[PDB]
Amino acid sequence: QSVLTQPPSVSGAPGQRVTISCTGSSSSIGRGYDVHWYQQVPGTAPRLLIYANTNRPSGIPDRFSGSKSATSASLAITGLQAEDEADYYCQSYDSSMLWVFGGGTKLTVL
Amino acid sequence: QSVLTQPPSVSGAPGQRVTISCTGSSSSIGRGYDVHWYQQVPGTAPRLLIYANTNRPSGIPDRFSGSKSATSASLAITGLQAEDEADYYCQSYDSSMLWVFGGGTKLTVL
Amino acid sequence: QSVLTQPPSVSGAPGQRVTISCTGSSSSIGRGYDVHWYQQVPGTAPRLLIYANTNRPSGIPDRFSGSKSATSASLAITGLQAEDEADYYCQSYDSSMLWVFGGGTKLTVL
Amino acid sequence: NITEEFYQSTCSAVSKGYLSALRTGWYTSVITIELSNIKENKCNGTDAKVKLIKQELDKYKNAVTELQLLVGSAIASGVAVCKVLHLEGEVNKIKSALLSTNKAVVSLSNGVSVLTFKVLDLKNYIDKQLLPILNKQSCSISNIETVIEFQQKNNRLLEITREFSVNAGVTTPVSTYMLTNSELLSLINDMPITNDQKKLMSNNVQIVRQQSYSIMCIIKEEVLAYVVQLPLYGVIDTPCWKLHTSPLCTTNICLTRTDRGWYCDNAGSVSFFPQAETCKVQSNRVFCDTMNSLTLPSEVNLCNVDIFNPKYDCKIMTSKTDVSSSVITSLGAIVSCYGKTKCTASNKNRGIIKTFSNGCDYVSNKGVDTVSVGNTLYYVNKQEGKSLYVKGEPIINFYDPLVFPSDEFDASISQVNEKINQSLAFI
Amino acid sequence: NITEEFYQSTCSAVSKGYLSALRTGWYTSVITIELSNIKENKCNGTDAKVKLIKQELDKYKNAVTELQLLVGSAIASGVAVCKVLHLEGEVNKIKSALLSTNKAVVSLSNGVSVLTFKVLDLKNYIDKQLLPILNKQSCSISNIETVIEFQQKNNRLLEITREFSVNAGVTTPVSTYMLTNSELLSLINDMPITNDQKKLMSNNVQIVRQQSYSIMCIIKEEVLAYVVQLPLYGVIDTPCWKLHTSPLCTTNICLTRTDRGWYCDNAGSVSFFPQAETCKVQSNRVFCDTMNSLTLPSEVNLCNVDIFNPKYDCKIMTSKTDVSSSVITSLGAIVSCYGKTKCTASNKNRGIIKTFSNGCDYVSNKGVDTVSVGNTLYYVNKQEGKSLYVKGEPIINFYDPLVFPSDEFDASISQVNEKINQSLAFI
Amino acid sequence: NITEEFYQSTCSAVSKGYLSALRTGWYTSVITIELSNIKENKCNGTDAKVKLIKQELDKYKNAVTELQLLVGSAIASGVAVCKVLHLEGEVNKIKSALLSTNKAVVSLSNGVSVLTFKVLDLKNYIDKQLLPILNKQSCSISNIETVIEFQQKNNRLLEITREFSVNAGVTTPVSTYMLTNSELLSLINDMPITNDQKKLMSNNVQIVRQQSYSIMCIIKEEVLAYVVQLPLYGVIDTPCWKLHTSPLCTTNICLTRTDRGWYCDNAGSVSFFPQAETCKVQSNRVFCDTMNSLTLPSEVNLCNVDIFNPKYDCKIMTSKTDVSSSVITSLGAIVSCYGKTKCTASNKNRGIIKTFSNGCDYVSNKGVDTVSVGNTLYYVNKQEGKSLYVKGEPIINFYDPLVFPSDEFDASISQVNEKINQSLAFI
Amino acid sequence: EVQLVESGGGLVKPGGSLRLSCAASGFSFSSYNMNWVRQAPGKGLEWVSSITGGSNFIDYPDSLKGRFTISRDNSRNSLYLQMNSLRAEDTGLYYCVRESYFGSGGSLNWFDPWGQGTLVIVSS
Amino acid sequence: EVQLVESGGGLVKPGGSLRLSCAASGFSFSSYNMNWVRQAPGKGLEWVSSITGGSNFIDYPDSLKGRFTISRDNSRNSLYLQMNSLRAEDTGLYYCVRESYFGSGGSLNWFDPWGQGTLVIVSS
Amino acid sequence: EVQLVESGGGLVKPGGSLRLSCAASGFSFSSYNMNWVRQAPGKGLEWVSSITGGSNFIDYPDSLKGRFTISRDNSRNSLYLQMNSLRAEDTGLYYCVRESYFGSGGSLNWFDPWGQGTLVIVSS
Repeated sequence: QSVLTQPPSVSGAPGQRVTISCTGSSSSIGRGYDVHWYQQVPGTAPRLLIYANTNRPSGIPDRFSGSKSATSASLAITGLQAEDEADYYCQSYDSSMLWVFGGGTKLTVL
Repeated sequence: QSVLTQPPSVSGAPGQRVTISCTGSSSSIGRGYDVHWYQQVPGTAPRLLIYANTNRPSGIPDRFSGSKSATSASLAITGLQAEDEADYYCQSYDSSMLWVFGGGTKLTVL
Repeated sequence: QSVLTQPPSVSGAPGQRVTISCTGSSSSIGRGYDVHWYQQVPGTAPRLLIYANTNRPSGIPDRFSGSKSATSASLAITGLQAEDEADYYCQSYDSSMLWVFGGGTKLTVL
Repeated sequence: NITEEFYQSTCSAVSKGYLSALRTGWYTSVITIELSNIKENKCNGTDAKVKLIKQELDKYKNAVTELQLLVGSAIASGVAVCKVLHLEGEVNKIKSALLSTNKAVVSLSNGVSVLTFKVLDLKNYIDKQLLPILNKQSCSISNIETVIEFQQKNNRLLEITREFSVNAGVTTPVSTYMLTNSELLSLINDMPITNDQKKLMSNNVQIVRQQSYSIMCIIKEEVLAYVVQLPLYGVIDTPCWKLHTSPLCTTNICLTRTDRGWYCDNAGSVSFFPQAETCKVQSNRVFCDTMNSLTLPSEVNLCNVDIFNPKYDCKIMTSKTDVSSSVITSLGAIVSCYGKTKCTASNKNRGIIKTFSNGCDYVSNKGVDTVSVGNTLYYVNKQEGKSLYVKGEPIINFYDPLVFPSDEFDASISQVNEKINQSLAFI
Repeated sequence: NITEEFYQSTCSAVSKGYLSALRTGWYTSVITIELSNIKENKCNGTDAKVKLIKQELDKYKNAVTELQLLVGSAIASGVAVCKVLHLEGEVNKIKSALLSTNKAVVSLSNGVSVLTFKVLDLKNYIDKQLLPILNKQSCSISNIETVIEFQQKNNRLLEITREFSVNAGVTTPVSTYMLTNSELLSLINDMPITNDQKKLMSNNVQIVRQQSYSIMCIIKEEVLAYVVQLPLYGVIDTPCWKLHTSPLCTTNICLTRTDRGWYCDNAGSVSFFPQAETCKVQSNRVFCDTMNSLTLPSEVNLCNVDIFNPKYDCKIMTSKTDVSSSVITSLGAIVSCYGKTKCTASNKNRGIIKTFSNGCDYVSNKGVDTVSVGNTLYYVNKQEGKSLYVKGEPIINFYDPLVFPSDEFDASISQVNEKINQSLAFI
Repeated sequence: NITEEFYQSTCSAVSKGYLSALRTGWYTSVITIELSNIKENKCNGTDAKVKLIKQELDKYKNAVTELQLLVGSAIASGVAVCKVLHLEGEVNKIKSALLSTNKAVVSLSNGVSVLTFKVLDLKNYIDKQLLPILNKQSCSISNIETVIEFQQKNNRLLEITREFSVNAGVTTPVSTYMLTNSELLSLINDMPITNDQKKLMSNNVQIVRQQSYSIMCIIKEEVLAYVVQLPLYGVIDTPCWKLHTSPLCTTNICLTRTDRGWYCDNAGSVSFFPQAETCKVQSNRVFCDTMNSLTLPSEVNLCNVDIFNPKYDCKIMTSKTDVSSSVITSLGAIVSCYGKTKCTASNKNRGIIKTFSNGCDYVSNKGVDTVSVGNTLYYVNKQEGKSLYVKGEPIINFYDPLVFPSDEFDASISQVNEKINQSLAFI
Repeated sequence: EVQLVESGGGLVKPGGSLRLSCAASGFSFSSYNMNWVRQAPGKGLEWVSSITGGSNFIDYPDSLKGRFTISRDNSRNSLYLQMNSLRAEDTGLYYCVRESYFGSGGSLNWFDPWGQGTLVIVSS
Repeated sequence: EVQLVESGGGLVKPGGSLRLSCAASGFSFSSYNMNWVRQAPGKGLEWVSSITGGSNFIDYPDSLKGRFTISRDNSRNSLYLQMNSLRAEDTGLYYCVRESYFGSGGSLNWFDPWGQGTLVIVSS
Repeated sequence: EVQLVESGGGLVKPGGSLRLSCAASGFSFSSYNMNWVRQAPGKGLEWVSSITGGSNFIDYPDSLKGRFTISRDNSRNSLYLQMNSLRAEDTGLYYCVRESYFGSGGSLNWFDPWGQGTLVIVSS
């Protein structure tokens, strides 16, 4: 049981865009904290993917995007490839639980 | 019927000083707005003679003078000549009538 | 009868330190005005010895010292010599008597 | 509307479309408060209501005792009119003038006519509703409402006394205690000025207070009179433009235009205000004062469109200060980014949208909302307007950083050119 | 703890051990007051209580009428959110949101989410405890307590109106009238920020007020809403050090380091605040704002330990101004004594304890309490800390007073050296 | 009387005849307010009077809770005495000192003796006139006068708390809330100083407040004590003169004397105040502070009568800034008019009486009342005094505009001469 | 070289509409105010209309309020006066006069450059 | 070249005590915040401890409050976490992660340089 | 080189009037205060009169108030004391002493340059 919710798994074909949702309550994503989207390839330490809910760190391909609206945020991957299969975690804050982190979205390539 | 009162006509001889009065009410010369003295030779557009109630524009002979006191203003011409015969108008403001202008003083040389 | 009290006379031997006291009331040394110590050799005008209750003017030997505490001031002479026999006056202010001056301490060498 | 242009040739922005309101004159009005003279309360008792009345009257006495203890010059007119008031036989004229109504126009010994308003009527309440109502035989007041009303009528004098004691005789801005809004508006609508200036200044009483001064004048003869120094706007509705400059450097030598501030048209010349605190902008007006201004010929406008003009050489600052910085002008932002510092412009929802390179650049407020330089975060103005970006070449690229006089503070363009020519002739 | 060092090589002191709190962001909250619309009192009478009520309600009407008459930019965010509020269909959302409780989080048209607090409930008192209680048939109120309570509930609006009229729409600091301490603390504890920043900003409400702005926003539709612009501290707990400099002269030419002020660590760079009024120190923190700051590479620290370093040249001012002066740094004092002036350091009880010679010298606050230069008396800070005095030779003695360029204002060490080399090559 | 002279040789005016009052020392007094500790009201009821009492006592509790949340240095002495007060066993000494009367002189641990006043007696009213009078059995107060009196005695603490929260612990000037006039005068008449300084500082409480500081010190153990930092005028009745300078240019090169400000005699030297805001003039005194002053040898007076003296070279600024400007000195005005700008001096009734030519000129206040430069309007001071006009030949004409170093900011006369000589020797 | 040349006057029947134009040259037109003033044949002067530089401070006297509309086009330095519903008055010379400040504050300043005037006649 | 290398993990019986160390190099440690975050095997992430640069703003979640004590020593750029009274949870990877600001104000900034992780196992 | 030379003393019958002058040289007189102090033969000192630089802060003790009038003329650097209605006291040496500040604030400063003194004798 996590403060934020996330789909257990999403799927797609190469060259297809996939959207991953991050939904939270009022003492959550609401009030406009942020989302941070983290990537984890198994056997490797987690890596920052999207910060400040829309921007992108240097060294990350431009095909990724992130956005937020009202109480829900989205991470969109355009042109799916075999290297993008991983665990994706959405992050925000909580006035009564502090750093929350997501439940983990397992994205795989068909 | 004008807000300000002016003598209908004044007369004099060459080399004689003539005084023209400009009298008004409280919402008039009073409260210290200003008085401006304008000259009009017939067949010619009106010309500024005295501004800020005492000073003199460039190109006007120094024989003219102007002053104000309490609720009455005066314009004095020293050394009258044939060229000064004209219509003289005294001007001020009014809180309920705006720019007033005078009734016109006809000055002629005997 | 002076505002401040001073010993009528103090005595000592050459090479011996002597302490002279200056005691006063609340509207006196108290409230921290200051004390000033003046020297007078008979037949000569008075000379400043200690000012600002601890410091020393130029041209005065370093063997002299002054201090104050609570409501009492002290002047200490170290290494007494024949030239220091004189009248010593302690000075301060008074809210109801202004400049007070002392009663005069007669210091002599045995 | 407000229109902004950005010249990249000198890295300078101009914001035009503003209108003018210049504080050109001072008008002095005499605000009088009719106090009352009372020695002491004859009656005495253990009643609590009379104790409250005694405390309030004692505070009133202390307040009236307090007032007996009290480039260019901004308070010269007020000081002059106070000197006139101190002359014998003048206070009585004012006191006998506004006796039937609390509005009069009076002529003093110096011949200057001033407006007098009786803003408070404390004497009538003290001498006609407190002493006769208070029955000295019983020394008791039936209704506490009288005391509550006294506390509601004596506050104004206490606040005036407090402000004058804090500010040591001269105060600014004129607060609501010292001049109520209805009174200020009536005085504005009766001041000796044109109806044009009375319509711009009635709607902007929020700034007339900030640009007015008030001075204690007299307490003699049971009349507390103080002079309120209102501004007289002699220049209205002339075009004005703001000029902003940013450092411009090679990718080093830096040349910054050194005439930032406001410009206004004034009788065929240009009134130049270098100080930013001097001018205030309500919607599209500049409420500046000429006391902190310079007069320039009407060719400084040519500086904005041609840095190398021959009619009015501009002013520059030459230095090797290679530091990144930004200027948040109206309708946009100028960013000069140098060295290794990272400079970006970020939208509210689209995040970083630009990756500013080395040099001087400009971003309008259409879309761009925040500007990050290093880590400093600036917010751009969101005023609606039209922006124009004229391309060109930086002036510093024309010079050569070998004989560059990187020591001056502000000489001119022509002086820098002649120094360069002298240095070239030396070799 | 706070530790001070004094380099005699350049006559400069560094005070380290401070912590940081940088104002990096702005947050906009909408404080709303629910007013009431009333036309006039239907009843009329000679009762004094109804007269007090009429006067108070007339003052309320005048107050509500008054509010209808109303580098970088410090109020850009508040102006943007006010422009958002002016958009149609937005005030109703705020009014209907905080209808059940006086705390809401609302999303506006621009998409920015803001906090809304209803700090006052004047409408309920006016329309549900004054009109129905006041019996218009008799036009009398039985208890004066109702009037006294009205005077105790209407003061807030009067003070807000007075402050807004005095300051012309924008005010700082946010006074207790415009935002009570309990309300400010609740807004702090509900603002969208980390718990780390909510524990440094709850204990320092004394400085949040000074660094906050408040601007009048809207009066339309019986809701007086104004925007309070609180700061968001994005940089917390990074080391900071203050750098003080004093003139250094031979026994002439004077060389003064010209980078006085605060330095703080910030994301691998150094944020430099030259203005002393920019930063405030409560106990060991610096509550600065980045709007008045520069960004420098993290080699300016090497200027303090090696004036002739090759990685980041320092900044100096060279002039022949031979005037004695002192700088009262924390934990001690720097005294530069030149000419015939007498400079001393005096204890409270032991009087003069030093006889400062010509040149630059430094005295810790351990023992030394007052410093006299000429006749000017300075008091040194009594903050407890450790002082260190590193000996050396003055840099100015290394130069020669024959080709010295005693005209610059602030170029660099490297520029001065290259000018000296050019002058030497000329001969 | 005040006498003004105008030297046309350097285009500079000197205004002499003033007297001195220099802020040389700081004195620290401890103002104590005796608060009371109350937990809550035991009784509860629907009575409105008890509701008013509860609201007032809750505001008192909030106020007492608020106070628990709280070059040279101007507040060093107050910080030192507050550090002394924080020492254990010191607050009790003060509290037991002024128990029988509200005036004491106490000696603290550091040995410094300070004056203590008990300015408020809120504890006695709260614990001896509210709790016993309030009958908890009925929870009702018979007379509303008690509540009205409480509102008239609890205002002072609320205002002190508000000022301390707004100003963040340190405030200036001290207002009437924080120190009433009667108490300020009593503290002045009991401060440890000479009767000479107590007669100059009693009549000028309007300026003692402006130059005083107040610092929050302690709230612990039901005693709200704060330190008021009054000034001690160590220099009184010494002659002072003000020096005004205006640009002086050929008809170009401009040389302006760059030592504007106040000069005062001080123990055989000259204390120089460049800042105009530093000094204040009541009638003919200068209430300056030495913290913002320089010490100069007593030969700077020779600069005013001989610009080319060999004992103390003056300071000048050389630049090609050819802009007309005026300086409104006391008893007259200086105008520097160049280019095509029109400069005039106008009487109140006789209008324009002068036609100022190119160069520097001076007009006394006898007759001349307004000065117009370009369009900027300045009002001259109307202080009565004697003016003298010494004729001469402008210094700038002696130089030659061919080797003129029009780049310096402020070096000296001698430095400019030696640079000219070096330039001549180069050719 | 301040030139104020105005035209557009001609015979109009009573109750008709008319427009008068005024062109200004030789000075910065955008900063000086403008006025229209009448002079009936053989009668005294009488102020008619005012306007400021920014075109947003209109002013008329009480007698002629709501009938005369004044509008200045700043682009080509032009002034226009539109008269509707003429009466037996309003006949005579019309002057387009520049209200010129810089005579200190002094409220009413000093209108200097009177034009030669346009003759407007109303009759049947 | 931001290197976060951490160690100290090993098998510990339930109810035991443990210490984990983390060394940071290649950046100014004294200005960046530190955090310790868990990842149970096959489960989601879960924040565990926070600390700021000045070592005087400690932070823990509600579940682990009072048990885990964090402490950063700035002298040799070290971070330590002391674990007392272990339970069936807390097993998995521990990451010593630098909380890095400069992403504007933006509250939660962007923890970039995650360490490789230390495997801490509790069992009998 | 601070020289304070005082003169004007001589024998005067009881109830007579007298004037004493003091000339100061070698220092800026206009900024330093002046005092007159007594010393009866064989008795202690006793302050008598004070004056400041601007001649507008006069000061006397309670006993001698209203009798001794002090006036400093700044033009030729002179000090004068006028004695009226002499009594059996006031006989002895009179010193014209410069009150000199610059010993910090310190209220009472340090009167340094005592003159040689003038002998005034009252008797029949």
